Amino acid sequence: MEVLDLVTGPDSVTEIEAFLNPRMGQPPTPESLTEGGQYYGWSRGINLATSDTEDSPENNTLPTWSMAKLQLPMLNEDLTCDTLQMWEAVSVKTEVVGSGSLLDVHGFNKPTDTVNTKGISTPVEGSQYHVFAVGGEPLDLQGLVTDARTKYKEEGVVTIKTITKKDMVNKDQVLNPISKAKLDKDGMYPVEIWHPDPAKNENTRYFGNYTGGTTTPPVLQFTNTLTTVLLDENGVGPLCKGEGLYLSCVDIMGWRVTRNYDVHHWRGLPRYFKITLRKRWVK
Amino acid sequence: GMEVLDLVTGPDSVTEIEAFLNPRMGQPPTPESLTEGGQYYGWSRGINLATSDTEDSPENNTLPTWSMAKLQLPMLNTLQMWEAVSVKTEVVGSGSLLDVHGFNKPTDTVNTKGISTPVEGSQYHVFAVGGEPLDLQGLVTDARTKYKEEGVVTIKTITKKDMVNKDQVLNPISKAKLDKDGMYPVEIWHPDPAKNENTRYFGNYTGGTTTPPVLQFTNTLTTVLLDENGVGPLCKGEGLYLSCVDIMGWRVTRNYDVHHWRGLPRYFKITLRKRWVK
Amino acid sequence: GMEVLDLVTGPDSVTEIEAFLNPRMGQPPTPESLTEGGQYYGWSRGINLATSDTEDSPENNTLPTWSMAKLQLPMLNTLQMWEAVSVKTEVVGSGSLLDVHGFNKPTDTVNTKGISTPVEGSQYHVFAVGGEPLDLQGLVTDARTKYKEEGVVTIKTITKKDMVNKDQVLNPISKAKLDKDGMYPVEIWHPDPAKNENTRYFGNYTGGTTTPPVLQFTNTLTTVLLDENGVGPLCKGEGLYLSCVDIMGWRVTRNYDVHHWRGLPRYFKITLRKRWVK
Amino acid sequence: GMEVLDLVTGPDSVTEIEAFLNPRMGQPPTPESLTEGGQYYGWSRGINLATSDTEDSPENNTLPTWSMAKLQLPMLNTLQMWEAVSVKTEVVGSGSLLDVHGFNKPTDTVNTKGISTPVEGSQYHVFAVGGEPLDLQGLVTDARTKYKEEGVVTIKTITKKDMVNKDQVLNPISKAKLDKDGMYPVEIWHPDPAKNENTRYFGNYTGGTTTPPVLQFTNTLTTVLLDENGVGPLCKGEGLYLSCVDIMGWRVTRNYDVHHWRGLPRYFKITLRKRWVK
Amino acid sequence: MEVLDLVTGPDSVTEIEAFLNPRMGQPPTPESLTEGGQYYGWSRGINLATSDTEDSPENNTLPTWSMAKLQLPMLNTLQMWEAVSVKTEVVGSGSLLDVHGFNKPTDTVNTKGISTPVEGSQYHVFAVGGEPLDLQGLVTDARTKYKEEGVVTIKTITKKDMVNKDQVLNPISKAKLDKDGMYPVEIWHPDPAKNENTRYFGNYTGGTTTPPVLQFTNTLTTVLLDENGVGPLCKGEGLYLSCVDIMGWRVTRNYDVHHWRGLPRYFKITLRKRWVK
Ligand SMILES: CC(=O)N[C@@H]1[C@@H](O[C@@H]2O[C@H](CO)[C@H](O)[C@H](O[C@]3(C(=O)O)C[C@H](O)[C@@H](NC(C)=O)[C@H]([C@H](O)[C@H](O)CO)O3)[C@H]2O)[C@H](O)[C@@H](CO)O[C@H]1O
Ligand SMILES: CC(=O)N[C@@H]1[C@@H](O[C@@H]2O[C@H](CO)[C@H](O)[C@H](O[C@]3(C(=O)O)C[C@H](O)[C@@H](NC(C)=O)[C@H]([C@H](O)[C@H](O)CO)O3)[C@H]2O)[C@H](O)[C@@H](CO)O[C@H]1O
Ligand SMILES: CC(=O)N[C@@H]1[C@@H](O[C@@H]2O[C@H](CO)[C@H](O)[C@H](O[C@]3(C(=O)O)C[C@H](O)[C@@H](NC(C)=O)[C@H]([C@H](O)[C@H](O)CO)O3)[C@H]2O)[C@H](O)[C@@H](CO)O[C@H]1O
Ligand SMILES: CC(=O)N[C@H]1[C@H]([C@H](O)[C@H](O)CO)O[C@@](O[C@@H]2[C@@H](O)[C@H](O)O[C@H](CO)[C@@H]2O)(C(=O)O)C[C@@H]1O
Ligand SMILES: CC(=O)N[C@H]1[C@H]([C@H](O)[C@H](O)CO)O[C@@](O[C@@H]2[C@@H](O)[C@H](O)O[C@H](CO)[C@@H]2O)(C(=O)O)C[C@@H]1O
Repeated sequence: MEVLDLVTGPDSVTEIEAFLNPRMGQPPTPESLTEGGQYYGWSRGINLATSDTEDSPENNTLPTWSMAKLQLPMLNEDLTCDTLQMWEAVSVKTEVVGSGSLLDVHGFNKPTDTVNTKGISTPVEGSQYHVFAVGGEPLDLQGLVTDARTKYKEEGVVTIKTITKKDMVNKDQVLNPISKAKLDKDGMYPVEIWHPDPAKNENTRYFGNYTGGTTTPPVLQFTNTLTTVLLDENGVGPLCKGEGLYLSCVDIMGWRVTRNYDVHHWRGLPRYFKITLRKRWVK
Repeated sequence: GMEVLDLVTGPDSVTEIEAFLNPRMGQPPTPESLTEGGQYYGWSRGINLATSDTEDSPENNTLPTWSMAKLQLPMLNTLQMWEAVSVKTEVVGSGSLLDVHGFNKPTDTVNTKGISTPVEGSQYHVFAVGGEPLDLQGLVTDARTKYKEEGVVTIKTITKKDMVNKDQVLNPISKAKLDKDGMYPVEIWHPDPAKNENTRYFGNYTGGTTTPPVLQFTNTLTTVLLDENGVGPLCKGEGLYLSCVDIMGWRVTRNYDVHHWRGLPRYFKITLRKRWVK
Repeated sequence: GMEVLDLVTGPDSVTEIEAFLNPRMGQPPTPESLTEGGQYYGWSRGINLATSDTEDSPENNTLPTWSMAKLQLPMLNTLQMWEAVSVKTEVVGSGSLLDVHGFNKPTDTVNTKGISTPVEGSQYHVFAVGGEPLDLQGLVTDARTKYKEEGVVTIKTITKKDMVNKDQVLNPISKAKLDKDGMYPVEIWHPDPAKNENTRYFGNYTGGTTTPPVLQFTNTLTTVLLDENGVGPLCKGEGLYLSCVDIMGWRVTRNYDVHHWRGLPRYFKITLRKRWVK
Repeated sequence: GMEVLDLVTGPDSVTEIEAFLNPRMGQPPTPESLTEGGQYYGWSRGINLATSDTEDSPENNTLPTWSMAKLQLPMLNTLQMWEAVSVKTEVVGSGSLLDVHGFNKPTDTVNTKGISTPVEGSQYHVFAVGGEPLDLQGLVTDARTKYKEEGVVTIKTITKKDMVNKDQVLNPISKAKLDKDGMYPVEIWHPDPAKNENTRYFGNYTGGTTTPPVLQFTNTLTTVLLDENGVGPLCKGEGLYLSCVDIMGWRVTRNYDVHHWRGLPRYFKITLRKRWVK
Repeated sequence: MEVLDLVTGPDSVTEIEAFLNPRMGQPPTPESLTEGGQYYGWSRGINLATSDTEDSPENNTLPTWSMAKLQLPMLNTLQMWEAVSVKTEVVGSGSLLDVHGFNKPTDTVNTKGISTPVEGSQYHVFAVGGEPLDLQGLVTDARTKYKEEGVVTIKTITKKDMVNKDQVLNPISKAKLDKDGMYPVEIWHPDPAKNENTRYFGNYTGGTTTPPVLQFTNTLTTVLLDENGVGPLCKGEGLYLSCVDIMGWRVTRNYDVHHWRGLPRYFKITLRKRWVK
């Protein structure tokens, strides 16, 4: 596809906005705060392997990618025309919202004074993972796991086996080019399995960062003044195939730890996107 | 006026205004008495914990809230509006955290020796300048938290209904405006990125329980408030809104590790210019 | 006086001055004897703790204070004034903190072995250059602190009244000028961002109890002192004021974990030019 | 290709090539079986310790080695040479470290509860792109270390003599070239700054035992390979050499705290252009 | 003194490279790996004060400055060599990934885990100049009893015991870095009041278990030109290189004895001829 001039005139530039809620493990329903809804925004209690050969994590303990497909206004009455128009994503203002909520240290988590069961309710700490992507097609994913022996459920999550129809091999602990997918569904692709594929994603921009550890302080910045440029080295942004715009993210802040056997629950926060798009002539 | 035209020139077309906003960590400014509660001013009262998974009832004086002030600008009225161009802002008093001679939990607890443990832990710094109140989006750790009905503005104050599970993520129904000082808890109310077209805000968060506080201060740094089109916040009816919160962490007492939030005041010096509008 | 005109040119229109400011951590320069107290020079004396929630009286020699110097510039005299354009400044001696062979609390307390624990903890670095004394704003951890009435300048020295609860936040009445070396405690007195129009200051704070100290030093870094209008500090009566504090942390003794503050000296090389004024 | 001339223009004068290099932490790619050792691929085998000050014999499968690949470029032949202009490189799979549901040493060892401790500790990230093998300089912690003679390339492999005490600092005799994947230990062999005129390398090291691993990844970052004269690596005989190591830290088992190194693969996309040379 | 135009023509630019090995305490000889050579690149075991008034560190426990004076091509309106830029790198941080030795183990309860890697206080300084690096003395404790022979200390220069002012800035306590492996880094610091003809760059990170951090690349150039566009000028065609690169300590299994670790530093200096008057 040959990229030409920018389209000018009325309605040649648009802005669209969306929020993507986190997918930490507990689904949005049931809504009742006594039936599981109290865990929404969190995972359920992380369950551990029982031996070196028996690692069966429950689906509601595994954070998954958030995604949304936004439909843009149709540009072309006739797709057989020599020159067409496409929506081009120029820039995005993105923000992770709600870090202030982590200042709640008055709850019933493991307390900081364990002798007297006093102090404060230990705040969310530990491993953090923040990735976002904006593209004109689904985010391309590359599988890679800690342990190819992990017995993921066959129903309820998309894993390497879901794609290949075969058990994971040892190569899946490093880069196995066979283990590929596309982020085409919200709350289904575990982030411990599926990574942005650097060998593809020519029409997507992604930005990720990881900080590990168990008690690591979470850090976050937020402003409405920061614009992320989406143009490539040739001045071209993601081009929206069939007017579809794909937003993908995950924003893990760490864990809270309960007073019962140090059970951990992942915490995620929602992410806002405001994308500026312009019309581009293409051949 | 929504259409922004040329900058106004001539006598008194530019103005500077300055203000300090004191922190609102939980203890109110009065009683002033250093025996009857005033000794906690600049701090929260001792943080009280939930008694079970379903019983979390924090006291109002344990919850840091947003600071805000609405400043009146010179009378003006093709109309003119005041436009905020830039701000010099500074959090004052970090040197006071070098007081390690007090009666906090000591660093050597066996012998009651060492130094008085200085302020440490979770830190939160946000400031905003706009031409209308800061737009707020509610999001909480726990939708079951039983906040007081009087003395604080919470999600239930706005919706007239109990919080729902969606309030633990982004629920577009849970919105407010920062229109009162010392009333909106920072654990509930966040800058709304979907609004605030006429406000600039800047925030950062560092968590943990014993994290060293970090702060820089200088009178040489200017924050530009102009947007991508070169236009700053425009002051509706000549009102300028300043908002902030500056939490440095907690001190911990010698009695059951009781934690008190510490906040510090923020200085603002805002430069404004008159703008023609239609 | 107030109107700033062109730069002066010709013979001796530019000058450079250099000075070092030694730290003022609590022990004075005298007595010099290494067995009568002089061995603590560059350090505070042992930090003394409050005996109750209402009895906190730190000794003056345990409180770090601001360093300052007023330097006389060449005589002058429309009128001319000296203008400070830039400064090269450096904190010297961080390599001395690599002495881990002393008699501090050892890293293996089971066998009393390992190394002598190096200086760690809270760090505070501020410097200023101006044409008049640094303007100070008081703010304390605890308005009940019983600072000594002799040998130190505190809020009560200025107001002639006991501190009030507002002194734990921003109280505009509690102001002073840094006009004496080794007299203004850094846990009380902060650069005032509401004044200091003729001074530039730069500060940073890192808290905690065991935080690793960090420092960079080079002779290749120039700090520009010109304001947004291209005008540096103007030296009133040909006096240049240098102010600083550079706290590296504490060392800890083998006797009940007694802490001593450590400070380091700061070098200043200021470039000045003559300015025509009206 | 000593004298560098103009860039070649016209059809097929620019090319891009991509490759991934898998880590070489110690366990080879085969046997593939997940019950015969294949379950350790991407990791080292369990690190074995010295039995005394004079007996340090690490097993080859416990020692991370350099990854490398030689890529063949399009045939070319005033001659032409391929010139590497820039590279986009990324370390893939940091999200996999969010698996804390396995059978590692648990976070609560008192009750054997909590989560499976994630990978932590020392991290080492180096990559290089050149027109010939990466030049290596030997330097070790301990010249007395008894490395295996077969299966690894060590200083003794090169010199045919035991290591000397100078091998613990810079000994210019101890040099090699990175000409084989999975053979040169990263604890022995470092990029040689005195050579590598036709290679660019970029390395960083973070030590410690429980240090949190940190990684950024994006497809938007380009690394320029051009030198100060605007010339990138020139590919001798149309061969492009890629080299790397990406150690994330260790996992720790529930059996005597046995540590296993973890490595991650690195992606490279190199842009190359034809250059006239004489 | 008066700096004129750059010199043009054949051989008007030159490049010199050198490596400076660390001077952590154990000298290069004896070379034998059973007679002390096994500590080369390290200090010997740090020895502690026995009282508040008795602190006597052994010379081989004290890291000292590395330095080299390099001879430049003969020259002689006169000409001088001018140092324009330097590429510098600390080599061997990968060696700190050896956690298979006999250090204090990470699991001390069972004596298992890994051999604890080098951690703690780190100090990285380098300098390039046309004369010896000017040094300013400043110590933790003016009562420290350094050896009179084998190290250059404040007493070596002044001929008198240290005074309390030596714990802060005492202008009397000055020296020049004119010898390799002799000037303790805990005593001697770059003097910001001198060094008009040298550029130096230093950083310090303290603590006892702090993770060491290091970056290395052959793509980074440090400019040596001052604010007027003039680099260090080499007096008598001598170029001075100075450095120290301390990575932390290793800790043994015997009473937590600490040994400092240093790494070597590479320098590649670009110089040009300058007309001077
Ligand atoms: C209810 C029960 O026992 N269910 C069994 C399953 O165990 C549950 O598995 C999930 C993961 O799928 C979690 O680990 C559960 O732990 C929690 C949870 O619900 O998330 C952790 C919470 O911190 C805890 N809440 C409180 C307030 O203590 C919560 C409660 O204890 C229970 O929800 C109350 O009933 O538990 C864990 O319970 C198990 O996966 C399944 C398969 O064998 O068998 C179920 O019976
Ligand atoms: C005085 C009292 O017991 N009041 C009861 C309430 O308890 C108080 O609740 C507040 C929060 O609203 C704080 O947790 C109080 O703790 C402190 C405080 O006043 O902030 C913590 C201080 O560190 C402590 N100071 C010292 C020097 O010890 C202080 C004192 O102990 C008391 O203030 C002295 O009276 O307490 C806490 O006391 C409780 O919320 C209420 C139940 O509805 O009942 C009140 O009677
Ligand atoms: C000498 C004495 O006991 N004086 C009493 C005062 O106590 C002193 O107060 C100062 C603060 O003003 C310090 O805390 C002193 O602690 C030190 C010191 O001199 O700094 C701490 C040193 O680490 C310690 N040095 C050694 C090597 O042990 C030092 C020595 O113990 C003494 O200096 C030797 O005499 O002490 C502290 O001693 C006190 O303020 C006053 C009121 O009660 O009464 C004084 O008599
Ligand atoms: C699941 C488990 O315990 N895995 C161990 C593994 C097994 O104990 C063993 O392979 C079963 O036969 O042992 C590991 O440690 C190795 C030693 O057993 C071997 O002697 O030497 C190896 C180094 O060459 C290594 O130290 C292993 O196989 O890697 C450690 C592992 O956690
Ligand atoms: C392998 C080992 O234990 N190495 C020790 C070493 C030996 O104990 C000793 O050299 C063999 O006799 O001792 C070291 O400690 C030294 C002291 O023994 C010596 O008295 O003084 C030295 C300082 O000048 C040093 O402290 C050593 O030789 O460095 C420590 C080493 O780990």
